[PDB]
Amino acid sequence: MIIPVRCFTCGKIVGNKWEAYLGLLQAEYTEGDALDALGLKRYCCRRMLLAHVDLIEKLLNYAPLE
Amino acid sequence: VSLPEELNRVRLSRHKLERWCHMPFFAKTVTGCFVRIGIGKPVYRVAEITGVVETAKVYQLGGTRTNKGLQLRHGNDQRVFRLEFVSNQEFTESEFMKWKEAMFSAGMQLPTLDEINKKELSIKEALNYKFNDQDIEEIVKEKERFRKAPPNYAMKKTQLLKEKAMAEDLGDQDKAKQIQDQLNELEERAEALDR
Amino acid sequence: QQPMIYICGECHTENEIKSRDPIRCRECGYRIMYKKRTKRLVVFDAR
Ligand SMILES: [Zn+2]
Ligand SMILES: [Zn+2]
Repeated sequence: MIIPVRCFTCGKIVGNKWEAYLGLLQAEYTEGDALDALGLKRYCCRRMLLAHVDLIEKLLNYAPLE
Repeated sequence: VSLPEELNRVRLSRHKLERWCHMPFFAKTVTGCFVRIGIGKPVYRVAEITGVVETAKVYQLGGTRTNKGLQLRHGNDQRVFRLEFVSNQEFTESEFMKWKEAMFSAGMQLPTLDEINKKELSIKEALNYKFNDQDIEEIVKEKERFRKAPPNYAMKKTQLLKEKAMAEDLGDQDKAKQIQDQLNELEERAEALDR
Repeated sequence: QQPMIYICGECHTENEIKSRDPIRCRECGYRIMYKKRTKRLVVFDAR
């Protein structure tokens, strides 16, 4: 529902990289290049950004008030 | 009645009036108490609550909003007032003496102490009044009368209601008005979502 | 002196509901309303 804070297997902080990864994908980069541009060497930490689903948006659509 | 402390007991502050904006018997429980209406520089004048009136101007008072007036009178000078100008300050000695002098000049006999004693209980008993009767319907109707509909979560419900009314109504002008209102509501919702 | 404040369903407006009273919002009028969080010492361990 939200990007984790750390890679389950490794432990490297990955939570602070979701917005950057999205920006890099948006401008021109491709995933395979954006991932190493952020500095994710081990394939264990890449699954965090590739596989992660972003449901928090759908959750925010149900605004309590206004 | 010659003391200010006893006279402040029935003073209707600005925080208490917010809980009876639509309660019935407003002309019975309110009529009799005194308020510190602000005239405007820091001088205040106490006036008697003769009755209740309704102004054509709609104003918001903090969270809620009411357009009802208050026909007050200070000895002989009377005019329309509003519930927003009332202050929460208690009757000072100077204002108490000014009110006593105004009453004596106007010839209105000062209300007896027992009168205030038996009237102050009216607000107390009305506050804890159980809403078992069919008053909530009138309260909600009055609130929605001035309170605009789109706010805030009823956008989809309002749109569905408008569509249903338009479909039911076979008139052309009513159908066009309903369609226009629905389109405006949809556009406003789209704008809010984009923002 | 706690009148058991509630939260309207769609208005998301507070209401004062006491015992032996109908469950409705002060405005509009709906039949759903949730409670407000407790005031107790809700303490978690970030474990
Ligand atoms: Zn990893
Ligand atoms: Zn209601």
